Amino acid sequence: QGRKLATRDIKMTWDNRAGITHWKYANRHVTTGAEISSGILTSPEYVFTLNDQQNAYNGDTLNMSFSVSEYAADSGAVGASSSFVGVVQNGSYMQTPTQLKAAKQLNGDIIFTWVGRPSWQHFWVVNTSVNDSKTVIFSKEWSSESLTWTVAEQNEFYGLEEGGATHVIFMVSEYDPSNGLVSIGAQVTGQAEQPSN
Amino acid sequence: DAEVKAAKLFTDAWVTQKTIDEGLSPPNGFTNSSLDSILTALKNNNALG
Amino acid sequence: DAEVKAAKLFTDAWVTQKTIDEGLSPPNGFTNSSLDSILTALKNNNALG
Amino acid sequence: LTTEQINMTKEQKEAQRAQTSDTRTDGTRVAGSVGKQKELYDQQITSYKRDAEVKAAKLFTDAWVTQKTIDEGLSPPNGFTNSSLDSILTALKNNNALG
Amino acid sequence: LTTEQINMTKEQKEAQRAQTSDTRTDGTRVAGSVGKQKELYDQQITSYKRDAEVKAAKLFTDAWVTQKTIDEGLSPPNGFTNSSLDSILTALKNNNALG
Repeated sequence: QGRKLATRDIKMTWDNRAGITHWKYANRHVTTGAEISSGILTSPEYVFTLNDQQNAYNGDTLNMSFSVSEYAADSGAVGASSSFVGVVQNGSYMQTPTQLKAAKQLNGDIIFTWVGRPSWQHFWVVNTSVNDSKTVIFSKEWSSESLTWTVAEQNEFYGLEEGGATHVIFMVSEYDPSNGLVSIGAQVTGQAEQPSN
Repeated sequence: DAEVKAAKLFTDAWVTQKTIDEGLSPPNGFTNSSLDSILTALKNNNALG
Repeated sequence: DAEVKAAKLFTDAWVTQKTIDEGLSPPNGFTNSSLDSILTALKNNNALG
Repeated sequence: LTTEQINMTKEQKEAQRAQTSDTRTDGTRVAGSVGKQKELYDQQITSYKRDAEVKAAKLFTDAWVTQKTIDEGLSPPNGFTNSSLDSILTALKNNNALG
Repeated sequence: LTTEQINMTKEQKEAQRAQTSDTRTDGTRVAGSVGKQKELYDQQITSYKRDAEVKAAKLFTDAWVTQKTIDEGLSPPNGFTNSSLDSILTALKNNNALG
C-alpha cells in the first residue's frame, strides 16, 4: 500500500510473517524500465524521498512501480515478488494551510497560528528537534487553529532549565479522521519572532 | 545565449528607469507569481538547489 | 546553465524592486523553509560542506 | 622470436579488450592506466553536478543577504546558526589536514 | 640481431601489460612513468573533491560574516577562535617551509 506523506515523500508498508527478517526491493522508472535503485533493507518500510524524485523525475510524482521480495541472509535466496504499479493513496482533494507564523512570548511560550478553510477544521501537527531534525516529538491532531506550546521545551527535552528553544520547526496539514489522508502542509523554520519590547 | 544578451540589454535600462523614478508599474513579469514559478522550476530541476 | 542565466536576470530586478520599496511580500521562494531545504541539500551532497 | 611474439599478442589483445568490457578475459578487473581514466571520468561527472547545484544555491543566498541587510531582525534559516557553521569548519579543517 | 630483438620484445610486452594490470609479469609493481601518471590522476580526483567542498564552505561563511556585521556580540562558532587559527597558521608555516 502506497502512502504519500505530508513532506511529499512516498512510503510503503509490508505485513510481516515474523519468520523472516530481511527483504529485497526494486524500484523502477515509470515511462521506461530503467531501475532507479535496489538493495536489501532490514525493515518492513521503504521511504522514497522527494530528493530522489527530483533526481529521477524533473518534478515530484504521484506514480510508482515497486517490486519487493523476501530474502534470506544465510543463503542467497529470492522468493516471489509482489508488484504495485498504481497511484499512491494521494490525498490532494483537501487544500493546505496558507500562512503560518511562530512568535515567541514574554512568558516564554510559542504561539503557532495558521489560516485554514472554514469547512475543514481538522488538522495534523508535527514538530521536530532543531538539534537532530529527526526526533519528531509532539505529533497529534488539533482542531483549534491556534496552538500554545507552553513550556514543554524546558522540561525533559532540552537540558536548558529556563532559556527554552528559540528555533522551531513546525508543520501543519489538514487531516481526515476516517481515511487518515494528509495534505501537503506548510512549514516554518528559523529563529521565530522575538517579542516587541 | 544570443537571446539572453539582448534581454539583459533591455532589463538593465528598465532597472535604471525604476531607480530614477519610483512608482513605475512592473511589466507583470516581475510580479510574485512568475518569480515563484521561476524559483520552483530552479528548485525542481537542480534537485532542491 | 542556460536556465540559471535567465533566472539570475529576473532575481536581480526583484532585488532592485525590494530595495527601492520595503514591505514587499517575498515570492514564497525566498522564505526560510526553502532556504533551509537548499542548505540541507548542500550540506548532505558535499559531505557536510 | 615467434614464441615471444605469441606472448606479446595476448597482452595487446587484452589491452584492446579493455575498451569494451570491464572484466579482463580470465575475470579480473582492469586496474592500470585505464582504471584511472574511468575514475577521472566519474569524478568529473560528480563535479559537474556539484557546480550546477552551487550556482543556484548562490543565487538564493545573495537575495537572502540583501534581505537581511535591508531589514534587521529576520530569523536565520536555521542553517546559518553556530552549530552548522561549526560542523562546516570542522569538516574543512579535517579534510585539508588542519587548513 | 634476432637474439637482441627477442630481448626487446619482452619489454614491449610489459609496456603493453602496464595498461590493464598493475603488477608486472613476475609480480613487481609498475614504477616508472606510468606510476607517476596514476599518482597525478589520484591527486586530481582529491583536488576536485576539495574545491567542491570549499565553494559551499565559502557560501556559508559569507552569510555568517554578514550576520556578524549587522548585529555585534554574536558568539563565534568556535571555529574562528584563536586556537584553531593558530593551528592553521602553524600548519601553513610548516608545510611551505616557513612561508
